Amino acid sequence: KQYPIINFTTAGATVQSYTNFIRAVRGRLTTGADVRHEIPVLPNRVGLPINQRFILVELSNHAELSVTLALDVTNAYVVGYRAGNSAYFFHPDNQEDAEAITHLFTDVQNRYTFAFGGNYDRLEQLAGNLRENIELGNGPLEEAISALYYYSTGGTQLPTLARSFIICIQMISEAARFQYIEGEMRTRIRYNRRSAPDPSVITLENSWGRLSTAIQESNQGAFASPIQLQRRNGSKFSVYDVSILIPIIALMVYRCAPPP
Ligand SMILES: Cc1cc(C)c(-c2ccc(C(=O)O)s2)c(C)c1
Repeated sequence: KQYPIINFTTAGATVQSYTNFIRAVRGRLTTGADVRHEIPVLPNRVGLPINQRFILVELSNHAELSVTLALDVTNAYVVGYRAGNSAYFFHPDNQEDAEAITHLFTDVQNRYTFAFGGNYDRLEQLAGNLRENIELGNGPLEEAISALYYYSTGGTQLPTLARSFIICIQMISEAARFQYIEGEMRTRIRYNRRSAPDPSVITLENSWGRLSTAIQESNQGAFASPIQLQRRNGSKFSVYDVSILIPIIALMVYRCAPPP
């Protein structure tokens, strides 16, 4: 089965090539049909044809190594990847997702399913480091592509693999979900400055599902409960309404149908 493929290379990467990549990814994740308070909602998992379930991100680096990440269109999240003759999948949450991933990389010679899921809690434990201690940028991405590629012949240990997934997920999935995080990566690429995400980034990533719920359930734009987020300096602030999120969040996971 063929899914839509978006290419990115770290080789001669610019602010514009990274931006064109992330815009292409958002374009393929959304039908455009569902928009709540100006923010697009990803397709509902329920009833979604398998032929429309995934998109593929092909990543190449200066070493001319390529890996293809599979993203689930329902949550923009990485479900697995291919490196040459091997494909690797996170442990699916449920039997429906276990069945869904049998449709990815169907021609690959070797298929592997990890015992662990792709959630940050587990990936941080395998990496031996939190996201706040893992640098992001074109350099970390170049390194993550090599690490993912060389897992296929065991040239990569599990902690380095896990760190590589944390880099890829943030620079692709989280950048697609948030204009703010795309902006943080664009600043790194423009000025050639690798750095770990600050608390403003980590708390947005943490809150994505909760912000998606809060916006979609909202009393015509206003939240039932205040979501707590962090400033760059790590101080906590409360978000009561959708207006402050429209500049920040690009995509939401489907929670419920639009209100009456
Ligand atoms: C929803 C939302 C709204 C705003 C204003 C932000 C910040 C943008 C710059 C910040 C800083 O300089 O500390 S904080 C975030 C991270 C999320």
